[PDB]
Order: sequence, then C-alpha cells, then structure tokens
Amino acid sequence: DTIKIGMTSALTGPYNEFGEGNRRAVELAVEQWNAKGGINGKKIEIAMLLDDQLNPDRAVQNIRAILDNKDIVGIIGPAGSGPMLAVIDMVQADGRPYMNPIAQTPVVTYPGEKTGEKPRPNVFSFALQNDIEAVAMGEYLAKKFKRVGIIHESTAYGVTGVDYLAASIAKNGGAKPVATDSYNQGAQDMTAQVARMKRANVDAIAAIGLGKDLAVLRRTMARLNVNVPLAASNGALGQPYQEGAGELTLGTLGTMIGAFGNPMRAPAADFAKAYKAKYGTDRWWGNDPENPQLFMAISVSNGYDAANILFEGIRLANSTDPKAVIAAIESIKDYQGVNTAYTFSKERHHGIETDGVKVFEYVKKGDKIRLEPI
Ligand code: NA
Repeated sequence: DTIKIGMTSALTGPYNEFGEGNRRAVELAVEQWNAKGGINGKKIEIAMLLDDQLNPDRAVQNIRAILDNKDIVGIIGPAGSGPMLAVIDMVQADGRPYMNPIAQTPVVTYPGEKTGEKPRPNVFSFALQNDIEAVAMGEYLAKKFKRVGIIHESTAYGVTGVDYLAASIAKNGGAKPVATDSYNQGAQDMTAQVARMKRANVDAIAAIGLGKDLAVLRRTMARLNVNVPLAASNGALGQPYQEGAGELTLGTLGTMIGAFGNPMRAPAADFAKAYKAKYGTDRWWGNDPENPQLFMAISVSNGYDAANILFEGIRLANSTDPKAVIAAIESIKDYQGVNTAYTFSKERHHGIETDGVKVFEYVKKGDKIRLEPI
C-alpha cells in the first residue's frame, strides 16, 4: 500500500501563485521519491488536494475534510497567515505531522513567542518568519532612508510584520516610521493610505503584503504622484506585482529568500534543473529561460523542502505514527534543502535564517527591468 498525504492551498484566485506553485513543488517531489520506490518501498500519494484560494474559511472546510480522512498520514498546509492561523488548533489537536510552507507569522509555529523555543510539537515551518525577515529590511531602511512610511495588510502577516519591521528600524537607530496603516486584502482604494504617506513626506514606503495588493499600492502611488522607493516584503514581489505595476516596478526593492540568485547552492541549482525539465519556462520559472526567477523560493521550493523533509521524517521513523515521524524530523540535522540547510531539533521547527535572505532591487537593462542584488 501507500503513503497518503493531504494538502490544501490557494490553488485559484488572486493569490494562486503561492498555492499552485506549492502544488507544483509537491507533485515534483512525489514523482522524484516515487521514481525510486517511495518511502522505504511505499509509494506516496497526494490523496486529497484542495483549493482554499487563500481564504481562511475555505481553509478550515478543507482541513476539516482532510483531517476526517484516517488514511492521510501527513499534511502540507495552506499558504497564508490567515488560513494557517485559522486551522492551527484543529491540526495541533489531530497531531499528525504538519508542514507550514509559507505563512510568516511567528506564532504559527512558536505559540510561546520564542522562535526556536517551545513550538507546536507537530508543526514544521518552511516560512521565512516575519521577525527573521525584519532584520535585513530593518537594517537597509534604517541606513538608507530618513522618513519611512509603512503600509501592510490586515492579516497577522501584515500585523506582526510591521511590529517586527518598525522595531528593527528603531534598533538600527533609524527614526520611527512617519506614517503607518493597514489595508485588507483585495482593497482597491489605497488612495487614502498613499495620501497619508504623501502628506507625511515619506522618504520611502515599506509594504508588507502580497503581489496583487502591492501592485494597487504602487499604482496608487503613481496616481498620487508619490514616487519614492517601494520596499516590499518577499511575498509582495510575486507575478501579480509586475503584471499590475509593469514598468513602474523600477525602484521597488525587497528582502527575498535568495535561493535562486547567483551563485546558487547545488540543491537550488539541481532543483531548478528538475523543475524546468518538468514544467518548462512556466509562470513560476519566468521569462528568462537561462535564469529561474527569484520569487520561486517563496512560491515553489518552500513547498519542495516541506515535502522532502516530511518524507525524510517518514523514512527515518520507519512508521507513519505521528509522534514517531515528529521525532524523526527532529533527528534530521544538516539537511541541504533548496531554500536553506535544515537542522531541526525537538524545540526548533523552522529553518530559514537571515543568511538565506538578501536585498534586491528592480533595475533596468536596455529595455528590460531586472531584479538585481542591492
Ligand atoms: Na515563463
């Protein structure tokens, strides 16, 4: 028989770069492990694959349906702080191994608010956490800019992200942000928010949120003739950003998981080869056939690392018993993942650290705007 896993994520809708990218990631992994026998001779199947569109209510309905199935031995959870936090108690109760690929809110994994101390026992995160992200972004802004304005989405991703970022700015001796506010995902009117910035004479605007929404922010900026550097979070720089913003992406900068920047580590380099072999120069690869785009780390290979690690836990436990698998994953030290080396412990359930992140900026060559290392 088989190893059955469940998965729900934003497969359709405004934020489907995450869910569908992660879906692709997991399928490829399954194939790879499957080509060589499965996990200790047991073929892996994604028995339940569900779409929540990044909606928290749908996530719950989807996780309810997955948990109900007794044959599922593990889960790749949804993209989004909303979906994740919404389902997190149901999952912690059930107690089967649960991979958080994307959601950056620290309490998702460490309810005790101490990163690397007292995690939810069955939750393993492949996110770039907000407090971790705040370090690089905090530093860059606190040295480059005088009055920063911050805008963020209303979910925990935006909420925590800002407290982590404002603080990281203070810590690097930068001045407290001259303007702040939240929007709710989907919000079309940010003129209100971009006007507060414009009137606050910001040096720059830092945004924590997602591509579709970031694009609106930037278009609102040009509409209000507020043209200053836009410093985005990793998740903001997705495909919808550039499609919505077009050539106005020039001058947007961001912190990003750097797995696909040159020079790549071997496993990032090898993954890229397998990905193109399977999917081609697709939406996630991007429009350079020679170079996979940077955003793949947060849209695809986190899903990849999550799958491979879950499978590795099973391989090492020699069972599908949750508590066992949980323990096994904790055995895994020095795992060379695509996005980072993984070294879990009974108390450390995340992997990515600042060395996996750099600051990039949209710059142009000829008539072509490219992300490049700061
Ligand atoms: Na493409």
